[PDB]
Amino acid sequence: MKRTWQPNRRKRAKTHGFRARMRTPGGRKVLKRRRQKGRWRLTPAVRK
Amino acid sequence: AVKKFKPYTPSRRFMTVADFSEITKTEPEKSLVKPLKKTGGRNNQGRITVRFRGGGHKRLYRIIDFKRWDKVGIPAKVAAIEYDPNRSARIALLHYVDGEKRYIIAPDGLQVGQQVVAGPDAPIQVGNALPLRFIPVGTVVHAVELEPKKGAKLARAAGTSAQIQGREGDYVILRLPSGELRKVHGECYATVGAVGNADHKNIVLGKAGRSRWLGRRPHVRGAAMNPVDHPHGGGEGRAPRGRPPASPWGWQTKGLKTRKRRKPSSRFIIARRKK
RNA sequence: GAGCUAGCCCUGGCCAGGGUGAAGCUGGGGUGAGACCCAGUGGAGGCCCGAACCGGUGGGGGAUGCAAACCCCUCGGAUGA
RNA sequence: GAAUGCCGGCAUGAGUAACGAUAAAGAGGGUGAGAAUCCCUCUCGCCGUAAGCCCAAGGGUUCCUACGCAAUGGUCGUCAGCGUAGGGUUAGGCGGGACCUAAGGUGAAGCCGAAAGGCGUAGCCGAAGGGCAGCCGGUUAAUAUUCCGGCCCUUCCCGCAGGUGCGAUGGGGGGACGCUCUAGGCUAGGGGGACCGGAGCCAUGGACGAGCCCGGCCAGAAGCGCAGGGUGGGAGGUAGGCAAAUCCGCCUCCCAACAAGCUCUGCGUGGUGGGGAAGCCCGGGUGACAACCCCCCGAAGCCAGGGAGCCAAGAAAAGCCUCUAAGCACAACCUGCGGGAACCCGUACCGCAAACCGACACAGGUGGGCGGGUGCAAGAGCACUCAGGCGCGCGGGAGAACCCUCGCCAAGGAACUCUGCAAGUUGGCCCCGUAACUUCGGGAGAAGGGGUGCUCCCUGGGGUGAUGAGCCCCGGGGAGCCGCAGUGAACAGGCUCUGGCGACUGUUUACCAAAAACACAGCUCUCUGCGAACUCGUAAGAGGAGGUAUAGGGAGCGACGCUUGCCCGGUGCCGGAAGGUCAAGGGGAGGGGUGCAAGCCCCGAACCGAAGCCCCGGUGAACGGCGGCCGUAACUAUAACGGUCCUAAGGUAGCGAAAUUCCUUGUCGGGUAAGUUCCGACCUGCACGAAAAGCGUAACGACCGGAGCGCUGUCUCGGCGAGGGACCCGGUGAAAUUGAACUGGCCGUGAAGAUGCGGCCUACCCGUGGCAGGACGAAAAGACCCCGUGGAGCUUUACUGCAGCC
RNA sequence: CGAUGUCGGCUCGUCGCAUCCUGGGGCUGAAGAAGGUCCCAAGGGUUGGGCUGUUCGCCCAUUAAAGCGGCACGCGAGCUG
RNA sequence: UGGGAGAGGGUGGUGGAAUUCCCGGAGUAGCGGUGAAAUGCGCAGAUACCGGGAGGAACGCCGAUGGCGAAGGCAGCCACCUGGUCCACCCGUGACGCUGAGGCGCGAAAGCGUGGGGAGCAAACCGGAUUAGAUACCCGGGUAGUCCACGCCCUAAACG
RNA sequence: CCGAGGGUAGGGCCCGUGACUGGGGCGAAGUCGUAACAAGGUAGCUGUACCGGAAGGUGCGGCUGGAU
Ligand SMILES: [Mg+2]
Ligand SMILES: [Mg+2]
Ligand SMILES: [Mg+2]
Ligand SMILES: [Mg+2]
Ligand SMILES: [Mg+2]
Ligand SMILES: [Mg+2]
Ligand SMILES: [Mg+2]
Ligand SMILES: [Mg+2]
Ligand SMILES: [Mg+2]
Ligand SMILES: [Mg+2]
Ligand SMILES: [Mg+2]
Ligand SMILES: [Mg+2]
Ligand SMILES: [Mg+2]
Ligand SMILES: [Mg+2]
Ligand SMILES: [Mg+2]
Ligand SMILES: [Mg+2]
Ligand SMILES: [Mg+2]
Ligand SMILES: [Mg+2]
Ligand SMILES: [Mg+2]
Ligand SMILES: [Mg+2]
Ligand SMILES: [Mg+2]
Ligand SMILES: [Mg+2]
Ligand SMILES: [Mg+2]
Ligand SMILES: [Mg+2]
Ligand SMILES: [Mg+2]
Ligand SMILES: [Mg+2]
Ligand SMILES: [Mg+2]
Ligand SMILES: [Mg+2]
Ligand SMILES: [Mg+2]
Ligand SMILES: [Mg+2]
Ligand SMILES: [Mg+2]
Ligand SMILES: [Mg+2]
Ligand SMILES: [Mg+2]
Ligand SMILES: [Mg+2]
Ligand SMILES: [Mg+2]
Ligand SMILES: [Mg+2]
Ligand SMILES: [Mg+2]
Ligand SMILES: [Mg+2]
Ligand SMILES: [Mg+2]
Ligand SMILES: [Mg+2]
Ligand SMILES: [Mg+2]
Ligand SMILES: [Mg+2]
Ligand SMILES: [Mg+2]
Ligand SMILES: [Mg+2]
Ligand SMILES: [Mg+2]
Ligand SMILES: [Mg+2]
Ligand SMILES: [Mg+2]
Ligand SMILES: [Mg+2]
Ligand SMILES: [Mg+2]
Ligand SMILES: [Mg+2]
Ligand SMILES: [Mg+2]
Ligand SMILES: [Mg+2]
Ligand SMILES: [Mg+2]
Ligand SMILES: [Mg+2]
Ligand SMILES: [Mg+2]
Ligand SMILES: [Mg+2]
Ligand SMILES: [Mg+2]
Ligand SMILES: [Mg+2]
Ligand SMILES: [Mg+2]
Ligand SMILES: [Mg+2]
Ligand SMILES: [Mg+2]
Ligand SMILES: [Mg+2]
Ligand SMILES: [Mg+2]
Ligand SMILES: [Mg+2]
Ligand SMILES: [Mg+2]
Ligand SMILES: [Mg+2]
Ligand SMILES: [Mg+2]
Ligand SMILES: [Mg+2]
Ligand SMILES: [Mg+2]
Ligand SMILES: [Mg+2]
Ligand SMILES: [Mg+2]
Ligand SMILES: [Mg+2]
Ligand SMILES: [Mg+2]
Ligand SMILES: [Mg+2]
Ligand SMILES: [Mg+2]
Ligand SMILES: [Mg+2]
Ligand SMILES: [Mg+2]
Ligand SMILES: [Mg+2]
Ligand SMILES: [Mg+2]
Ligand SMILES: [Mg+2]
Ligand SMILES: [Mg+2]
Ligand SMILES: [Mg+2]
Ligand SMILES: [Mg+2]
Ligand SMILES: [Mg+2]
Ligand SMILES: [Mg+2]
Ligand SMILES: [Mg+2]
Ligand SMILES: [Mg+2]
Ligand SMILES: [Mg+2]
Ligand SMILES: [Mg+2]
Ligand SMILES: [Mg+2]
Ligand SMILES: [Mg+2]
Ligand SMILES: [Mg+2]
Ligand SMILES: [Mg+2]
Ligand SMILES: [Mg+2]
Ligand SMILES: [Mg+2]
Ligand SMILES: [Mg+2]
Ligand SMILES: [Mg+2]
Ligand SMILES: [Mg+2]
Ligand SMILES: [Mg+2]
Ligand SMILES: [Mg+2]
Ligand SMILES: [Mg+2]
Ligand SMILES: [Mg+2]
Ligand SMILES: [Mg+2]
Ligand SMILES: [Mg+2]
Ligand SMILES: [Mg+2]
Ligand SMILES: [Mg+2]
Ligand SMILES: [Mg+2]
Ligand SMILES: [Mg+2]
Ligand SMILES: [Mg+2]
Ligand SMILES: [Mg+2]
Ligand SMILES: [Mg+2]
Ligand SMILES: [Mg+2]
Ligand SMILES: [Mg+2]
Ligand SMILES: [Mg+2]
Ligand SMILES: [Mg+2]
Ligand SMILES: [Mg+2]
Ligand SMILES: [Mg+2]
Ligand SMILES: [Mg+2]
Ligand SMILES: [Mg+2]
Ligand SMILES: [Mg+2]
Ligand SMILES: [Mg+2]
Ligand SMILES: [Mg+2]
Ligand SMILES: [Mg+2]
Ligand SMILES: [Mg+2]
Ligand SMILES: [Mg+2]
Ligand SMILES: [Mg+2]
Ligand SMILES: [Mg+2]
Ligand SMILES: [Mg+2]
Ligand SMILES: [Mg+2]
Ligand SMILES: [Mg+2]
Ligand SMILES: [Mg+2]
Ligand SMILES: [Mg+2]
Ligand SMILES: [Mg+2]
Ligand SMILES: [Mg+2]
Ligand SMILES: [Mg+2]
Ligand SMILES: [Mg+2]
Ligand SMILES: [Mg+2]
Ligand SMILES: [Mg+2]
Ligand SMILES: [Mg+2]
Ligand SMILES: [Mg+2]
Ligand SMILES: [Mg+2]
Ligand SMILES: [Mg+2]
Ligand SMILES: [Mg+2]
Ligand SMILES: [Mg+2]
Ligand SMILES: [Mg+2]
Ligand SMILES: [Mg+2]
Ligand SMILES: [Mg+2]
Ligand SMILES: [Mg+2]
Ligand SMILES: [Mg+2]
Ligand SMILES: [Mg+2]
Ligand SMILES: [Mg+2]
Ligand SMILES: [Mg+2]
Ligand SMILES: [Mg+2]
Ligand SMILES: [Mg+2]
Ligand SMILES: [Mg+2]
Ligand SMILES: [Mg+2]
Ligand SMILES: [Mg+2]
Ligand SMILES: [Mg+2]
Ligand SMILES: [Mg+2]
Ligand SMILES: [Mg+2]
Ligand SMILES: [Mg+2]
Ligand SMILES: [Mg+2]
Ligand SMILES: [Mg+2]
Ligand SMILES: [Mg+2]
Ligand SMILES: [Mg+2]
Ligand SMILES: [Mg+2]
Ligand SMILES: [Mg+2]
Ligand SMILES: [Mg+2]
Ligand SMILES: [Mg+2]
Ligand SMILES: [Mg+2]
Ligand SMILES: [Mg+2]
Ligand SMILES: [Mg+2]
Ligand SMILES: [Mg+2]
Ligand SMILES: [Mg+2]
Ligand SMILES: [Mg+2]
Ligand SMILES: [Mg+2]
Ligand SMILES: [Mg+2]
Ligand SMILES: [Mg+2]
Ligand SMILES: [Mg+2]
Ligand SMILES: [Mg+2]
Ligand SMILES: [Mg+2]
Ligand SMILES: [Mg+2]
Ligand SMILES: [Mg+2]
Ligand SMILES: [Mg+2]
Ligand SMILES: [Mg+2]
Ligand SMILES: [Mg+2]
Ligand SMILES: [Mg+2]
Ligand SMILES: [Mg+2]
Ligand SMILES: [Mg+2]
Ligand SMILES: [Mg+2]
Ligand SMILES: [Mg+2]
Ligand SMILES: [Mg+2]
Ligand SMILES: [Mg+2]
Ligand SMILES: [Mg+2]
Ligand SMILES: [Mg+2]
Ligand SMILES: [Mg+2]
Ligand SMILES: [Mg+2]
Ligand SMILES: [Mg+2]
Ligand SMILES: [Mg+2]
Ligand SMILES: [Mg+2]
Ligand SMILES: [Mg+2]
Ligand SMILES: [Mg+2]
Ligand SMILES: [Mg+2]
Ligand SMILES: [Mg+2]
Ligand SMILES: [Mg+2]
Ligand SMILES: [Mg+2]
Ligand SMILES: [Mg+2]
Ligand SMILES: [Mg+2]
Ligand SMILES: [Mg+2]
Ligand SMILES: [Mg+2]
Ligand SMILES: [Mg+2]
Ligand SMILES: [Mg+2]
Ligand SMILES: [Mg+2]
Ligand SMILES: [Mg+2]
Ligand SMILES: [Mg+2]
Ligand SMILES: [Mg+2]
Ligand SMILES: [Mg+2]
Ligand SMILES: [Mg+2]
Ligand SMILES: [Mg+2]
Ligand SMILES: [Mg+2]
Ligand SMILES: [Mg+2]
Ligand SMILES: [Mg+2]
Ligand SMILES: [Mg+2]
Ligand SMILES: [Mg+2]
Ligand SMILES: [Mg+2]
Ligand SMILES: [Mg+2]
Ligand SMILES: [Mg+2]
Ligand SMILES: [Mg+2]
Ligand SMILES: [Mg+2]
Ligand SMILES: [Mg+2]
Ligand SMILES: [Mg+2]
Ligand SMILES: [Mg+2]
Ligand SMILES: [Mg+2]
Ligand SMILES: [Mg+2]
Ligand SMILES: [Mg+2]
Ligand SMILES: [Mg+2]
Ligand SMILES: [Mg+2]
Ligand SMILES: [Mg+2]
Ligand SMILES: [Mg+2]
Ligand SMILES: [Mg+2]
Ligand SMILES: [Mg+2]
Ligand SMILES: [Mg+2]
Ligand SMILES: [Mg+2]
Ligand SMILES: [Mg+2]
Ligand SMILES: [Mg+2]
Ligand SMILES: [Mg+2]
Ligand SMILES: [Mg+2]
Ligand SMILES: [Mg+2]
Ligand SMILES: [Mg+2]
Ligand SMILES: [Mg+2]
Ligand SMILES: [Mg+2]
Ligand SMILES: [Mg+2]
Ligand SMILES: [Mg+2]
Ligand SMILES: [Mg+2]
Ligand SMILES: [Mg+2]
Ligand SMILES: [Mg+2]
Ligand SMILES: [Mg+2]
Ligand SMILES: [Mg+2]
Ligand SMILES: [Mg+2]
Ligand SMILES: [Mg+2]
Ligand SMILES: [Mg+2]
Ligand SMILES: [Mg+2]
Ligand SMILES: [Mg+2]
Ligand SMILES: [Mg+2]
Ligand SMILES: [Mg+2]
């Protein structure tokens, strides 16, 4: 059938992108946490 | 005269459509339409706050001249009678001798080719807008302001009317379409005549489709739901209400009066409504 | 988290083909005028048959599957909610 | 040493199942260490509204080439979407940006919120919508509307010439719009040609032919030609388009109005630039100076912003035009010409799939365009085929049971069975004909029949053209021919009668329920006078609605027809300016503490004191409720009739052994050989009943019953046959499970059902194909049941709070 | 209770005998035929249908007869459901 | 041709009396009702009186034993639209007439549908009385409906 | 070819009969009430509507075939 993952570059960056995270308090804490843990990537890779 | 159809489908059996015998112009006035933005019953938080809304035909909003005290003593001609999908009434297009063009909602008996006028001096004739204090007692009237200069507010649905019962001070006594008696200020404007298209109540939507066309999504009985959804939820099988009939939200839907008791317009409601 | 799913909003798109043949219209009849009658034209419809498309009724298979819901035969809707 | 322990390692099942659509293969010749699997050829089969082609999204080098075969590939591998390396994506015109706005988002003004933050007009952002300038061919191993050739065009700058009141975010016009149906004329595409060009071919009995086979075009600037769209012209007045305004809007007059005039498109032609087959011979070359013409069909695309009808009434903004304001009229704009200038990003390749979503090269999912011919009424259906693309990444045998998918069947014909489940029957078309009932539409494809091929002959209309021929779409008549049989293959209804339930088309438990459930028009009650009620939110603010009682919220009922009875005592709701009860507060008889005293401090009775409750009313399509015993008629039986107890009132109409009836398969009737079901009745209704509606109701239904016809492998009752498996050989090689096992039967015994204990019987060791009685077989720490002072959803006149409202 | 799948059916049997039939008998209110009752006897046999989910039961038409029980109310790693 | 009478019909308008209701004042222990009662209503201020307002229907006197119409039937007043009818004059046509199966139209009340309306009245229904009972007559309430529009129904002691 | 007739399917008319149900007629001495005939103790009849064990009652409109 139709599965759950239907990639969509515009959707990916607009929902999980760096700018979507920076806007909201909970977004920044995300970026702060993943920085504290040391993630190589702070948001999903999406081609644009 | 509302039109019937032969029973050549189950739904055509009872379905009735308006006569449209009064419409003279079949496309609107481009200078007087806006995009009427459909909500779907969703507020600015995006929440369904009014239920069972959405999905109806696309519409343009016809700007309607609900003041008319803009243009005192300027005669306008009735150039057309047009279909408006935003209200039950029909609308009339006014070419003012000014050159200015406006829509008013069309009273009953109004004819393309005649002339209307707004102001304290206007003849007491169908389509003229006057302050309330100058309209003679007893004349039916529509498009009635409720507070001076705040815009026509009452008797704007098709077929409806208001009647000037008496005078008292700076106030006139109106029998609104609901049969209540209220005080409205005399400087409030009102328009001579009832609203046209009374046959509107006699329309039979004939099938569920036309309801969906009007933006009316299917209403679900509370009895049919589950208790997490509604006071009438559940039961094994069908079930009487088994408690005072309640809305989805708890309050009692039978009888329970709901107007504010301390509302300042109480000093101006003379009598609650009828039937 | 609404890239699944539910509903709505904005903007686009899709619906082979055949069948039935509403109103109206014209003529003709009828009449005091009407109603109504007949033929033709007309092409209405949550109309009819049926692909695409949308479904998922019955049965069989499948059952460490081709598949964590599939396959085959059958069947429902297919201009409309 | 056990924790269904944790991490790892390695066993068992086992050389077992399997190796992923039953579209299918065979051979020759290559290559190489090695070949069913790579390359080439010939033959065969498969898709062909796809299984071919072109976009989009997503993927991100996977593309092309050389070089490879450890791993990946379900086998093999010399091959590869794999490994190493090199190469490869070229734009003013294609798409996107330097343009436009949509929902939405954001957000100077502003508003609100303990903080975080929430709002919000403008404006900004935001696209597959609007706007905008490139078509044809050639070329690379791989990019091409991008490179190149040919012919076109756009904007910016600057110059020149001519013209003009120039000038904009300002004003206006325009952009600018639905649905069904649709004309005229074209184009896309297709069919035929006895005409035109072509390498040839003559077979196996005939044919040297009006024979066969192939092909007969594409793009094109201005002019012109055909077809369309858009479009009044002038004048005077003018108070409106938030300044202005010759524009626009409004009024008056002459004028031009099926016209035309102008302009804008499509189509054709068009200098010119290309293309060009089979076949033959190494993608090449030839063919070839290739020819490139005629007739027909003909779009759903184009002209287009076309026409008509309809109701549910069908975006915005920019471009573009027009108007003027500051300004400036040495400027500026317009037209024409010339030169110059013209940026960023994407472009490989896959793309119904082995490259995307599904952990897999996974029978699943994925939006748009093109989708050729013949025949079958039509069609994108079906069969077969073109172009093109494939044979599905294990094979070779054998020809058991059994399994799946499939074909047939003597006689019977539902006897099968929970049920004709399933499978038959029927099957398109044309014609004849067609019932109850009905809301007059329908029921209807009702039912049931006849026809259907081919040849010859005679003919009616329609389309093109010309009014003829030809082509072409519908027919009609007559005489015939063949077969078992002419929708000869493929696609393509079984019918009926009768109940129940729901009016109907719709909707639903994604992944066990499609239903009688939801919904539905329609009916009623109730709330709401607008800063509405109601909803969401702390609020601001939103929705409601830019709506106004013919409207909007809530609730039940559920088309329609005929209907909808009695009870307001209780609960609710509604009304009630009295009475009663009632908090804070007021009031202050009177006491209390303390101080030498003024004082300070405390307690405090009467009485005034809202809402709510009490009380008085109303109210049922508000929550609900609608009796018991005894007796009585001149056969009996039974009670129209009476007696009395109780109630707030004792169930009306209609219906009833029912989707409800317990006794129950009630009784009687019909159907049947036989009928716990069915239908029709009766009425002692355990326990129908009137908008949780009551009784009906045409039509509808993948709903649930009962009967009949047809026809059958469902059955008596099975038989044979087909292929895919199972089986055997070569290759790859899992799984749950598993205390260890050297694991028989009986009768006993044992924690009460023993391979394992006792006694007896039986039994050489080890396999293979099979079947399932046991291993209280396996997967699952029973979901039933109970227990836990475990949990959660839900309820209410349980308790206690809180939101909200008063 | 870290699961012993539960009605009925179908399929496949097998066992018991307190015997439905068939075979041998005694007694009889056994004349014959035909029965009744009891004794021996498990070898074999013990049908097809309508109703119901039914086991059962009732019925139809037959029959030599239309036996009754056990086998985890035999039998779902055999099917149905 | 010229006149006359008439509630003949249709539409729109509009006048006053009375009833109920609402509002203000004023006023108090009962009103109402019957054969007598009671239900009912009234100190939460009724009845009785004054002023005010809304709404409906029906039109007193005139009114008659009258008029009109085909019958059903039609009654405040105004205007519009329209039928019949009668009379005078003796002008016109020249038997054009009578009836009338069928057909068509009209047709009290009640009733039916869809809107509206709703004062008073009132089937049904409820209550109080009466009675052996009283599903009645009598009393207090009261829903259709009576009324408007359109469309049905087509009955009658539709009678002279 | 026509053709008695036979078969298949679907209609229309008629008759008989059917559990049960609807009223109707008639039947020496049943039960209930008293509706009508007098003002029949509510004048009565009437068309219609609703209602009630039954006769009847009530509403509406009409008739006199009504009385004083
Ligand atoms: Mg899905
Ligand atoms: Mg996944
Ligand atoms: Mg998707
Ligand atoms: Mg995207
Ligand atoms: Mg995108
Ligand atoms: Mg997106
Ligand atoms: Mg973002
Ligand atoms: Mg976001
Ligand atoms: Mg911070
Ligand atoms: Mg890093
Ligand atoms: Mg990571
Ligand atoms: Mg992140
Ligand atoms: Mg209709
Ligand atoms: Mg009709
Ligand atoms: Mg109209
Ligand atoms: Mg605009
Ligand atoms: Mg809005
Ligand atoms: Mg918003
Ligand atoms: Mg938001
Ligand atoms: Mg949110
Ligand atoms: Mg709501
Ligand atoms: Mg909504
Ligand atoms: Mg309108
Ligand atoms: Mg409205
Ligand atoms: Mg006011
Ligand atoms: Mg309505
Ligand atoms: Mg609408
Ligand atoms: Mg509903
Ligand atoms: Mg429910
Ligand atoms: Mg439920
Ligand atoms: Mg919830
Ligand atoms: Mg809750
Ligand atoms: Mg609740
Ligand atoms: Mg409930
Ligand atoms: Mg339920
Ligand atoms: Mg129940
Ligand atoms: Mg329920
Ligand atoms: Mg109820
Ligand atoms: Mg209850
Ligand atoms: Mg409640
Ligand atoms: Mg509330
Ligand atoms: Mg009111
Ligand atoms: Mg989130
Ligand atoms: Mg669309
Ligand atoms: Mg379609
Ligand atoms: Mg037809
Ligand atoms: Mg026709
Ligand atoms: Mg027409
Ligand atoms: Mg349809
Ligand atoms: Mg059909
Ligand atoms: Mg299925
Ligand atoms: Mg089947
Ligand atoms: Mg499964
Ligand atoms: Mg499938
Ligand atoms: Mg199929
Ligand atoms: Mg449908
Ligand atoms: Mg269909
Ligand atoms: Mg269709
Ligand atoms: Mg739609
Ligand atoms: Mg231990
Ligand atoms: Mg553990
Ligand atoms: Mg361990
Ligand atoms: Mg472990
Ligand atoms: Mg582990
Ligand atoms: Mg391990
Ligand atoms: Mg390790
Ligand atoms: Mg290992
Ligand atoms: Mg091994
Ligand atoms: Mg094995
Ligand atoms: Mg396996
Ligand atoms: Mg195998
Ligand atoms: Mg497999
Ligand atoms: Mg297949
Ligand atoms: Mg197959
Ligand atoms: Mg070969
Ligand atoms: Mg081979
Ligand atoms: Mg190989
Ligand atoms: Mg090899
Ligand atoms: Mg192969
Ligand atoms: Mg090869
Ligand atoms: Mg060969
Ligand atoms: Mg094809
Ligand atoms: Mg990938
Ligand atoms: Mg390898
Ligand atoms: Mg290898
Ligand atoms: Mg290597
Ligand atoms: Mg491998
Ligand atoms: Mg390998
Ligand atoms: Mg594989
Ligand atoms: Mg090699
Ligand atoms: Mg490349
Ligand atoms: Mg170019
Ligand atoms: Mg720049
Ligand atoms: Mg913060
Ligand atoms: Mg954005
Ligand atoms: Mg933008
Ligand atoms: Mg765009
Ligand atoms: Mg472009
Ligand atoms: Mg070009
Ligand atoms: Mg090209
Ligand atoms: Mg090269
Ligand atoms: Mg110059
Ligand atoms: Mg100029
Ligand atoms: Mg200018
Ligand atoms: Mg426009
Ligand atoms: Mg617009
Ligand atoms: Mg558009
Ligand atoms: Mg429409
Ligand atoms: Mg062309
Ligand atoms: Mg063709
Ligand atoms: Mg050309
Ligand atoms: Mg001028
Ligand atoms: Mg001016
Ligand atoms: Mg050459
Ligand atoms: Mg199309
Ligand atoms: Mg167009
Ligand atoms: Mg906008
Ligand atoms: Mg100046
Ligand atoms: Mg100058
Ligand atoms: Mg730049
Ligand atoms: Mg490219
Ligand atoms: Mg596919
Ligand atoms: Mg591929
Ligand atoms: Mg492909
Ligand atoms: Mg892959
Ligand atoms: Mg594969
Ligand atoms: Mg695949
Ligand atoms: Mg072709
Ligand atoms: Mg066909
Ligand atoms: Mg294959
Ligand atoms: Mg395939
Ligand atoms: Mg394979
Ligand atoms: Mg073998
Ligand atoms: Mg044969
Ligand atoms: Mg057979
Ligand atoms: Mg048979
Ligand atoms: Mg037969
Ligand atoms: Mg049967
Ligand atoms: Mg079943
Ligand atoms: Mg068949
Ligand atoms: Mg067929
Ligand atoms: Mg029949
Ligand atoms: Mg018929
Ligand atoms: Mg029938
Ligand atoms: Mg019927
Ligand atoms: Mg009919
Ligand atoms: Mg037929
Ligand atoms: Mg032949
Ligand atoms: Mg069919
Ligand atoms: Mg249904
Ligand atoms: Mg249902
Ligand atoms: Mg119904
Ligand atoms: Mg329904
Ligand atoms: Mg489900
Ligand atoms: Mg489920
Ligand atoms: Mg699930
Ligand atoms: Mg299912
Ligand atoms: Mg269900
Ligand atoms: Mg269904
Ligand atoms: Mg449902
Ligand atoms: Mg429902
Ligand atoms: Mg209804
Ligand atoms: Mg109502
Ligand atoms: Mg709230
Ligand atoms: Mg706060
Ligand atoms: Mg709004
Ligand atoms: Mg219904
Ligand atoms: Mg319901
Ligand atoms: Mg009560
Ligand atoms: Mg009460
Ligand atoms: Mg009460
Ligand atoms: Mg109080
Ligand atoms: Mg109760
Ligand atoms: Mg109860
Ligand atoms: Mg009743
Ligand atoms: Mg029963
Ligand atoms: Mg019964
Ligand atoms: Mg029965
Ligand atoms: Mg029943
Ligand atoms: Mg019951
Ligand atoms: Mg029973
Ligand atoms: Mg029985
Ligand atoms: Mg019988
Ligand atoms: Mg029955
Ligand atoms: Mg009985
Ligand atoms: Mg119920
Ligand atoms: Mg009820
Ligand atoms: Mg029924
Ligand atoms: Mg029915
Ligand atoms: Mg029916
Ligand atoms: Mg259905
Ligand atoms: Mg169904
Ligand atoms: Mg059945
Ligand atoms: Mg049957
Ligand atoms: Mg049969
Ligand atoms: Mg068989
Ligand atoms: Mg075989
Ligand atoms: Mg061997
Ligand atoms: Mg091997
Ligand atoms: Mg391997
Ligand atoms: Mg051991
Ligand atoms: Mg051992
Ligand atoms: Mg052993
Ligand atoms: Mg052994
Ligand atoms: Mg024991
Ligand atoms: Mg034992
Ligand atoms: Mg042993
Ligand atoms: Mg031992
Ligand atoms: Mg021992
Ligand atoms: Mg032993
Ligand atoms: Mg032993
Ligand atoms: Mg032994
Ligand atoms: Mg073996
Ligand atoms: Mg085996
Ligand atoms: Mg076993
Ligand atoms: Mg077994
Ligand atoms: Mg076992
Ligand atoms: Mg065990
Ligand atoms: Mg077992
Ligand atoms: Mg186990
Ligand atoms: Mg499990
Ligand atoms: Mg556990
Ligand atoms: Mg546990
Ligand atoms: Mg447990
Ligand atoms: Mg468990
Ligand atoms: Mg227990
Ligand atoms: Mg406790
Ligand atoms: Mg305890
Ligand atoms: Mg607990
Ligand atoms: Mg809890
Ligand atoms: Mg257990
Ligand atoms: Mg276990
Ligand atoms: Mg277990
Ligand atoms: Mg069987
Ligand atoms: Mg013997
Ligand atoms: Mg004897
Ligand atoms: Mg003897
Ligand atoms: Mg024996
Ligand atoms: Mg049985
Ligand atoms: Mg049993
Ligand atoms: Mg039984
Ligand atoms: Mg015998
Ligand atoms: Mg016998
Ligand atoms: Mg037994
Ligand atoms: Mg036992
Ligand atoms: Mg037992
Ligand atoms: Mg038992
Ligand atoms: Mg099983
Ligand atoms: Mg079983
Ligand atoms: Mg087992
Ligand atoms: Mg007092
Ligand atoms: Mg009123
Ligand atoms: Mg004379
Ligand atoms: Mg009448
Ligand atoms: Mg009447
Ligand atoms: Mg009483
Ligand atoms: Mg007495
Ligand atoms: Mg004959
Ligand atoms: Mg014969
Ligand atoms: Mg006596
Ligand atoms: Mg009487
Ligand atoms: Mg009497
Ligand atoms: Mg009398
Ligand atoms: Mg009397
Ligand atoms: Mg009465």
